[PDB]
Amino acid sequence: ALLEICCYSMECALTAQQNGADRVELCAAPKEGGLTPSLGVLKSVRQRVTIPVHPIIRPRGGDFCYSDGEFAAILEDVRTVRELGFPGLVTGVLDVDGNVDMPRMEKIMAAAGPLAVTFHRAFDMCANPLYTLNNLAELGIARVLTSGQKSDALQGLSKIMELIAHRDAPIIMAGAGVRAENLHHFLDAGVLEVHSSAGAWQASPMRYREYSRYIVDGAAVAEMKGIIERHQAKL
Amino acid sequence: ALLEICCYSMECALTAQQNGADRVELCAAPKEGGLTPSLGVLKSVRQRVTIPVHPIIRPRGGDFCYSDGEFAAILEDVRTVRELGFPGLVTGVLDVDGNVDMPRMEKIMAAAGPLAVTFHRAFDMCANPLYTLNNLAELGIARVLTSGQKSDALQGLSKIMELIAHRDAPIIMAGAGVRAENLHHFLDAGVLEVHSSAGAWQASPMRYRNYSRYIVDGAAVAEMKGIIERHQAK
Repeated sequence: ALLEICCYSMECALTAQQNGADRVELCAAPKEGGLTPSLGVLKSVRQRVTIPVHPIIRPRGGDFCYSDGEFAAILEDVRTVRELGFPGLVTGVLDVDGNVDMPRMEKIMAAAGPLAVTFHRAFDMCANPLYTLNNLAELGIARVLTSGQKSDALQGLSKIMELIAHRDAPIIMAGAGVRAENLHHFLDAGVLEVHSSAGAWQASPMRYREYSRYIVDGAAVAEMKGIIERHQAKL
Repeated sequence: ALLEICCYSMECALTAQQNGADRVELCAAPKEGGLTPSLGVLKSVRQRVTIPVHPIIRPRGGDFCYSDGEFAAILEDVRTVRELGFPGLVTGVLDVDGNVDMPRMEKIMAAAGPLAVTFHRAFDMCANPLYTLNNLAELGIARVLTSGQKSDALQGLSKIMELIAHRDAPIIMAGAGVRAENLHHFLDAGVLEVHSSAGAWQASPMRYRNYSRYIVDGAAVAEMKGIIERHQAK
């Protein structure tokens, strides 16, 4: 299985790379669940990270029913990420009823060109999982990040397995709560790609008193990669 | 006094403008306290908003003691905002002892060029307010956003009035808790500029499920502008 690490900085992305990560999902604002990184961060990652990096395109937290103004920015960000040379990107747009907004997604796919597009956890808030998978396949989505529509991927494992079994659908990447302690569950289930934040808290260096920084734990990345390699060796 | 409204989207910035805002501080991620907006949002604003807009340059929430990696991004963001034609920007970097990081701020000023740089609430985390004002003046900082080093600007208004008396310092802009109900207090105090995030969390329009978006209150912006005008009129 491929190991994707969610990173909130260039340094974290580099740490993930040096510890075995196969891919990185690049975001900003962990308290928002991941927002589009600024151009400064995007350019920095393009110059410092060599493994595949897929930036998230999300202007704000909350739902995925974007206004025309927000969507205009999303389209520009897609074009920009493509122009900068990223191999893929992560995004997702839904209508008020939880259906994938096809017109909006088609516009995103057009702007993305040849990039490998990941439809993110908006999938976990959508109605009709199988029908949605079919629509995502129609759009040409490369993979879908999902927790099986549950609080965490492990709880939604049965769902995830149903998604993988579903014919004519993009790659299913398990995400949300995935860590070394439960990774084997997904590997045995046949999950081809896993997403983890390998999160850890870093104390603030401030002496005069700002809070802890959310960062990637290199040891955790290496540990998960070892688990995948050993599992890949047995079967 | 000049009215600056903190907006978290292009549409909110336009709403602020249409209701009398003199300037907009453009941010993303309200839950993080305001982070750098993506290029798409930046370009959108330059295309639609005419009043002065100062984007915030802040890679993450929390403290202002950025890593070398984060700082590299910050400088590129400063160059980007300058190249896009914004008239100013908002940022701030501190050391571990609560002092302005002069060596790094100097690099920011260099990259900023002619843009009017606002030092944000990192100011309220500094050990010595007066010495910090001197440092900001030394850097060429245009203005500083402060709550008088208190939970809210009203609580720190006596301190703000003291700071305003200090010559050769950046413009003092009161911020944190500023609203129509208490604006008259800052105006009477003689504050030259006020910063308000006049808005609220609007519920998501989603009708399906297996407080979602922070929007500006255009009516509040209009009300505050009226208060400012009437205060100056008679």
